[PDB]
Order: sequence, then C-alpha cells, then structure tokens
Amino acid sequence: AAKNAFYAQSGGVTAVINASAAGVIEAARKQSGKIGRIYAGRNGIIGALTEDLIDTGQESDAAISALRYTPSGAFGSCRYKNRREYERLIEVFKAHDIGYFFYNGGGDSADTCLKVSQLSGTLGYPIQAIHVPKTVDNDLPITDCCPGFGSVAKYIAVSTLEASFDVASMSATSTKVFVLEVMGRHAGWIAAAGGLASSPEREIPVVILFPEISFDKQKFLAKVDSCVKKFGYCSVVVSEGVKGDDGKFGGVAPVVASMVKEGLGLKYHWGVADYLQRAARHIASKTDVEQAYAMGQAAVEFAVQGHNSVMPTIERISAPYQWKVGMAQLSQVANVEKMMPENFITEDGFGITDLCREYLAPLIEGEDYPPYKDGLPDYVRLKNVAVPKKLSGFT
Amino acid sequence: AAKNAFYAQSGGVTAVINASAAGVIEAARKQSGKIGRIYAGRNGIIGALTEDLIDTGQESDAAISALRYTPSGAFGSCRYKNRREYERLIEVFKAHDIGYFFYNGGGDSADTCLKVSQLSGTLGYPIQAIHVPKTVDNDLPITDCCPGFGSVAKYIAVSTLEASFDVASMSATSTKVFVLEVMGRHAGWIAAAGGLASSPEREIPVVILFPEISFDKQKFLAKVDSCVKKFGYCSVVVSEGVKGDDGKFGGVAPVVASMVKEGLGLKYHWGVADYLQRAARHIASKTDVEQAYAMGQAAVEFAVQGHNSVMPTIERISAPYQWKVGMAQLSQVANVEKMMPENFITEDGFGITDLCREYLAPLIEGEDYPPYKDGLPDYVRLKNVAVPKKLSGFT
Ligand SMILES: [Br-]
Repeated sequence: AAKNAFYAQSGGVTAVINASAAGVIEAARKQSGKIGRIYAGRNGIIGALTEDLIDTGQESDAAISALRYTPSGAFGSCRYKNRREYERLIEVFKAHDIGYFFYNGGGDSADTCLKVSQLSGTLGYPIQAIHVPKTVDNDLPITDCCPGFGSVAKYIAVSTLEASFDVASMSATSTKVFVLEVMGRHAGWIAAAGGLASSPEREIPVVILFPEISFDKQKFLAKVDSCVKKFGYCSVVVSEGVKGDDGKFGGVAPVVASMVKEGLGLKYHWGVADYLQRAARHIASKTDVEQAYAMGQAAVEFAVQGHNSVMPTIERISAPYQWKVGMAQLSQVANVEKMMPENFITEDGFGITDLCREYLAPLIEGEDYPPYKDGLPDYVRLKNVAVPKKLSGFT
Repeated sequence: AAKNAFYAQSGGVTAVINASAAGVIEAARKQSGKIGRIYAGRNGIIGALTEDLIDTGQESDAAISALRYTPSGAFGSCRYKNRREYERLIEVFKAHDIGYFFYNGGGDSADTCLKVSQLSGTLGYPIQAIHVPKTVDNDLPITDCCPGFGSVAKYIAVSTLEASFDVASMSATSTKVFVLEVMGRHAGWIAAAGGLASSPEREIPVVILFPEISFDKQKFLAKVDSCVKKFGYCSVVVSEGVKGDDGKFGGVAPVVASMVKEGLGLKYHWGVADYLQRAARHIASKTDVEQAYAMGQAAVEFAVQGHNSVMPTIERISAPYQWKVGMAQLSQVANVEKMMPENFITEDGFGITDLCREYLAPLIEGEDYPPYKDGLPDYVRLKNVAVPKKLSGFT
C-alpha cells in the first residue's frame, strides 16, 4: 500500500504557508491512483508523534481553495525540532499506510526530511520525504527566494511608506523620527524590504539597522541627523537581532528611539509589528502567493515522478521578472544558509544597494486580496476532523 | 473682494484626511463666483501665521483626485493651539482676500476654529469659519462618527484577526497570548474595534482594555486564563491610555505582556501599531473614505450658503446602514469628548456588546484600495506651489 500522504507545517507560520498547503492538497487530490488519503499533522510534526492526525479529505474543495487566501497555519504548527522520535514517526506512518511525507518548513525541516527518508528504508518501510520551502527570513539556499518572504517584504515596504508619509506631514513642528522594529534575528532580508519604500522618483529617508552590521551609535546618529537635515524627517527600520560593539541591544525600537532623543533631541514615535508582519494576508504579495502555491504543487508532482529527498525551488530566469520551478537535492540544503550579500548593503551600512533593489522589488509585485465579509477578510477555518488512533500513546 | 478660501489640516493626521481635502478643493472649484482661489496653509495654521500659503489652484486635477487614496496630511499638519496672533491672521487673510476658513481637525482644532470666528467677528473682519471633522479617536460629539476612525477600526479589526489566526496556530506548544497596543488616550473606540475580529460564526478570544475602565490586574489575568482554557490562546487589545488606581500603566504592550507571564506563566508576544494604524490607507474603510470626502464637500457647500461657526456631521438614518450630512454648531462641539457609552462595554468590562457591534460594523464596511505601482501604493505628493509673500515676517 503506502499510498497515503502526510503533510505538516513546521516553525513560525507565514501569510501564505496555507497557499503551499493548498498546492500540496489540490495536487494530491488530482492524483488518486498514486495518492490515497491525505493526512495532516495537528500542530505539526508533534501531531505525527502523538498520532493526532487530521483527515483533510473531509474538507470541501471550497475550503481547500480558501486556504490560498488565509494566513498562518490552518493545521497548526510547532517548533519541535531523537532515535526514539524518528522511529515513532515511521511507526505512525506505517499504521496509517503513509508513503509520502511533505514537510512545509524552514532549514531544519530540510534535514528532518533527509533523516526520515534514510531511516524509513533502514526500517523496512521506505517513505518519500519532500521538503516544501517556507521562511519569512528568506534564508534557504539555492532557491531564488522563500515562500512567505515576499509578503512580509511587501508589508514592511507598504508600512514603512505609510509611516513615512505620516511623520513627514508632522515633522515641521512635531515628530521628526519614526522607528519601526521588524523581524529577522540573524538575517536582514526583512529589514532590507524597508528600503523599498524609497524610490528614485520619490526618495524617502529610510535608515536601516541590519543584524549583519555591527551597530555603531555614532555612525547611526550621524546618518539620522543628515537625513533630518536633508528631508526634515527620517524613518528607521530596525531588525530585532541588531547587536552593538558587544552583542544585542524588551524592545529594540524603544531603545533606538531613546538614542535618537538622547543624541539629537528630536521628537520620535516607534512601533513594533511583531506578528502582524507575518500574518498580513490582507496585503500579501501576489508573486509570493503564486510561488508558495507552486512549491506545494511541485512537491507532489516530484514525489509522483519518483524523486526523494528534494526541495522544489524558485528559479529566477530573467529580470521582466520571470521564474520557473526548479529542484534541489536536500544534501545541498541541509545546513548552509542564504546570508544577505555584502554588495546588497550600502557603504555606510544603513541602506540597500541598487543590486539589492533589483532582487527584492520583483518579489513584492502584485496584490492578491482575500474576499471580504462584513468588513473583514473571510478567512477559512478547516474542520480538521481527527483520525481514529491505532497505536498506544506516545510521551 | 474677500472671496478666497483658506484650508488647513490640524492635529494628528489620518488615512483619509486628504479625502476631506479633496472634497473641499473639488467642491470649491465648482464654485467660483462665490469662491475665488483656494489656498492651503503649509503645516496647518502655522502656515497662515508665517504666510507660507499654497495655491491649490495650481495642482493638477489628477493629483487632487489622488488625494482620495493617499494617507496623512498632504499639506502638512501641526499641533499649534495673544491678540498678536489674531491680528496677524487678519493681516494675512486680508492681504490675500481670504473670506473662508476651513479647519480640518479634531476636538482641539474645533476650539481654534471657534476662536478664529468669535474673535474675528468682534474685530470687524468678514470671515466665515467652518470646521471639517477629523479624528482617529472618534471622540467628536454630535456626529455619528468621525472621518478617520472607520479606517483605523478596519485596520485594528483586520490586524487583530490576523494576529489571532497566527497565535492560534502556534498556541499548542508555543506562544499563547498576543498583546496589541492601540491608540486612544481617553476614548476606547479604537480598542473597541478589536472586538470585531470575533463573531458568532467564528468566536475569537479578545480581551479589550479600555481607557474608560479602571485596570484591575486580578480581573484581567482571570479573564485571560479563562480564555486560554476555552480556546487555547488569547488576544489582548490595550489602549495606550489605560489607567489603574494611580492612573498610568516602553509602552503599555510590554507591561501588560509581563503581567501575563508573571501571573500565568504563559508565553507571549506583543506589538505596538503606533503610526501604522492611522496611515493604513492600503486597508482603509470604503465607507469612511466616502464620509471623509462628503464632509469636505459639505463644508464648502455650507460656506457658500453663508454659514459660520459650524461643522458638517454624519447622521445615521438607518441600520441597512444609511447616513446623511448634518450641520452642528461648533459651540456644542468645542471642548466636548464623545467617550465610549457604558452600554457599549460588557459587564466584566473586557469586551463590546451587541449594541456596540451594531454601531461599529457599518463603519468599516467596504474596501477602497489605492492603485499600485512597482509593488507599492502609488500615493501622491502634491507639487504645492508657494504663494509669493506680501507681508513682513512673524515669529
Ligand atoms: Br450658520
């Protein structure tokens, strides 16, 4: 048998990870003959371990399609990254005749698929494990970009643009500096998106604090001051993972704001987007949405073609911007991240270069708005009907 | 001939105040014979004092029309509240034959507008003063609602909803509480918007901390705990003006978050919208945008009708929802705040009642998206041609 499929989400969720789920599920449903029942892990991989499976077959076609415009993880997710655990996974998949494992997550998920695939054969129950890319941090290697990043980038760009229009109108006699804290503990891709608020036809002062750059309060204040002098105001985009001469600097926005007041005496305003930036399906990138769905669909097609231990990718064929689906071996993804290029950050280290803009800009192109009802996005909530347990409990 | 008009934006800006500006300008242009030239003060009333006027007559029709989908104050705003200042305004208005004064702002602006009349009348200078309503706080009396609020409410409801979908999917083994800090120092209308994220078809735990309700940590933690037990997670919307016993409570989000980890040991996440909530034209309320424009158009119609010391209002005539333009006396608006009614808040003081929902829901109805270019809203920046000075300086 081994014709059933298992899909699970891992790590932090995004605004379009459900689009990837729809790609996987709709592609799998069109199969049948190859793929039997489609199960999902409640709350992720942990659902697999505790045998809390969801029968996605009980969701209507309309409900699955609605996943394409619904934020976060419709089946739940977790940050659970063990011989006993791996063996338990195989036992559960075996009990439910699962021969396919579609794991939708970041870098760590890639390694899991690799281990699941290799241990399954060793235990006499081979499973095709396919990694479906996801990460708002945009740190996966090989692929041109990661599903979820384009939408966060669009949100950050739009938000930075709007906050800049606001502070600008008030800068004459009131607030002159706005500080926005964004995600990106180690990578600066998110922060970089803030630079998109500025254009050649409409230049806007956007001082970016990247995690990759060592924070220099002196250079920073100097930059802000020069901006306030030239434009009358200044917007600051700061990553949560910025570190100074030491390490780390609880918000990072309140702290940066105080430095500006303390060293320049300028009135300020600050905000922390936190979860809003990664769940902003109301202003998602159409390009990102299409790519997220594509990756899910391709995972299934690759599995049916007989591939194993691979990850579909986004290949930038041309810059108009054109992309196609590619395929990477997980041995090339396991570990090794996509660090932000040094030539993507300006000489002063507070902005993005034209090279960076050329890369980022196409990723936020287009708007894909969810339908509305009574003033709000009509987001879907799946029935997520539980699957009867077959094994004894797991701790 | 005292036929020119003066328009100025005052106080904190909103996402649709430019919609009101457009209503005034396009309405004023169809006049002529009654109104000569339409000048705007650069940076509000300050512009009138330093004789830094803008001739909107030199703005293209396309740009004025674009104001309808552009956030913040396109002419710049300010927070400016002796006989010398009045004598200066009169000199400036006289020098430019200004007989109409349109002041677009909130409660404080209403008072300024009142003083520009009651005093200019006894001073013998024919000038009609008309207040154009604006305030994201929704605290102006008489009018059913204020231009700017509907859009902030839509933004808060959408954000709370998206943040709730996010926390819910991670709640199993991770973050269980999300705290969002919103605006509103004395009125809880903003915070109330958070309650629209939930409904009968899809109940969502949203504990709202209003400025009108005295904070009781014990009652709060109890409410949260009960939510986490029933749903598995909880969302908290807290106004920046919430006060406990000694009135108070680096912002309120981190503070409230701490109380949850302390008294309940629940993993949390928090954000602070700040400017984002009042410049979010990318997700403004269509109803709000139409009312904002209607108020600007009505102000001009009133001026041409010979009215003085008045403010156009929105009158709810039915609920489906139907409204019309009304006329209120500034003397009844000046220094009066429309706080949240006691019956709009639930018994435990942590939610909104059905009466509140009946009032709020219609205000966030409809989506009015601005046009986009290169992934971002194509917001307009007016040319704002200066008017050559005719008088001596003023400090
Ligand atoms: Br009158």
